[PDB]
Amino acid sequence: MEQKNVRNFCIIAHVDHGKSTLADRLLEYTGAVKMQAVRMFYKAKDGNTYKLHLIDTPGHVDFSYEVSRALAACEGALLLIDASQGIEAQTVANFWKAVEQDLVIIPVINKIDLPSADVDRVKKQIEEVLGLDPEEAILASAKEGIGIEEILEAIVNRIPPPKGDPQKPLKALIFDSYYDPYRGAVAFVRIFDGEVKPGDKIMLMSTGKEYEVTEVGAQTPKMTKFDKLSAGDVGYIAASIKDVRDIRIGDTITHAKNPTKEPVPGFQPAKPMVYAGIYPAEDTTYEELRDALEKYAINDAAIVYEPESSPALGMGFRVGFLGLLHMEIVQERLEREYGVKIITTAPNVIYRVKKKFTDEVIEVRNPMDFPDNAGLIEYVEEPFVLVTIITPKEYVGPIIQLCQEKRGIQKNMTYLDPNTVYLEYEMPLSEIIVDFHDKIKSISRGFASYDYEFIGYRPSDLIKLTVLINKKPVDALSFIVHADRAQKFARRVAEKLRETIPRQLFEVHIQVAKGGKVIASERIKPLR
Ligand SMILES: Nc1nc2c(ncn2[C@@H]2O[C@H](COP(=O)(O)OP(=O)(O)OP(=O)(O)O)[C@@H](O)[C@H]2O)c(=O)[nH]1
Repeated sequence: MEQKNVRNFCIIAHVDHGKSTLADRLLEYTGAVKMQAVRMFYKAKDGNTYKLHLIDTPGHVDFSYEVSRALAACEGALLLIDASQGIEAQTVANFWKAVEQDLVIIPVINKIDLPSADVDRVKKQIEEVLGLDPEEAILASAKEGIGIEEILEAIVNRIPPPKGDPQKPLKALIFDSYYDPYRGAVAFVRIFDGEVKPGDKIMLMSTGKEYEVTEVGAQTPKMTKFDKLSAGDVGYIAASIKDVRDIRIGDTITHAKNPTKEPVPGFQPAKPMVYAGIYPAEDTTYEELRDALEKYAINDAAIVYEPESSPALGMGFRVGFLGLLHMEIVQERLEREYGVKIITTAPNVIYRVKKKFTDEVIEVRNPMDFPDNAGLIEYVEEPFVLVTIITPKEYVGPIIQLCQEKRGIQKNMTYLDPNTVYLEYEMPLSEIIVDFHDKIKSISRGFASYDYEFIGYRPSDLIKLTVLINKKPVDALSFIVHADRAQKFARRVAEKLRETIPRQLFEVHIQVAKGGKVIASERIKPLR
């Protein structure tokens, strides 16, 4: 009558395979603040109309958890594959994350209008690699509109409808959020059990905090207030919440008065993985910078930052990101929407250091916090990740060689077809966050894709290198490198500066040191 006519799905596509486009198709084909919890109605060939909820999902590995949550809020997913490219890194990673949630995956080959397009290719891959029936695949072109209905049909027919009870205690999964200046901290939620209407007293199961709902509704696609949200629904909720960290993604929203036995599984707070110091550039100032960050941080529950200063650089901030894209985003967004101009140090992972006389192991986020006294270090550990790569046979050698150089241990190798190779390497994260994205693209003509997952901390032989410009060290220029790779980084970084420094009067001497010892030098002569 209502919840048996509901379809909760999301679009799972690798980078640039058509995810955003196809979404427009669906609304257009159905109609007559970021995009999320989009609700639309559809008249199927079978007769009645259905309530469809399109949940938006992050693409980059940086938001893997958040993607896992978005998936948790659905019954099915459309796995979008570009017929010209085929299965790529994310396509496979996302597939499995979707499988881990028992979602009905509906394959969708897009861009079949392309000359370069090759379906029997993708269908072959789908079967051999994904283990899916090539026959379930939906051929389609979003650029046009070929197969759109064919798609809405698949969703309705193949994807089961929600299955919770609206009479049981409220149980709603938070899969997204954002700060609304007028509504406050808002949470995009999927409702499994019960219902929620304005005025109700909800509670956040991880924190124990209670709030009074002020409004509920969904993107239709405009923020549309409703009288309520029932089991099986997807929408938003407002309850005068101070900020987005109070409604953490993956958290559960029940009733304060009568709560549900347990909370939806898999809650994990935000865990910054990569850090970097951000200093005020040009004429931008510490205050303006400190100000923009406080303004940004409202629309970001993942980011953390603390004041750090340098003798050379001055006053700035040590900021933690989920990964490289998140950081990139935060930068683009700051220089843009805030005008502030910032300089950013090289990124670094959090290290776990055990030093003598200190029972507790210290976590290093800022390299300058790393013990200058090597002998006082009992050991050091750094995060490792499992990197998966997809590439044409031709590029395998250079790639493998690239990986080996950066300390990657090949764990597996296979063929997604006679010309495409699949690879699994175990390498330090510290090595992936440094010129690995460009170098693999450079050597693969942009044809090789890759994804990776954190697989824990492993003890390693790392050291601290210091940078001195004319015999004068720069606290914020020091970095932690593997002892064996030290010389090379020493040299690289040396040249980077030989160029990065603007020729002034005297002679700018640059030295990279390994605990006293100098292992790299670069001196760019005087002024003219
Ligand atoms: N020729 C052709 N191009 C398409 C088709 N679908 C999408 N594109 C184009 O592919 C490019 C990227 O499409 P998007 O919809 O942005 O793909 P996306 O997954 O949203 O990209 P990201 O937002 O980075 O994840 C754009 O030029 C789209 O118009 C298609 O069916 N045929």
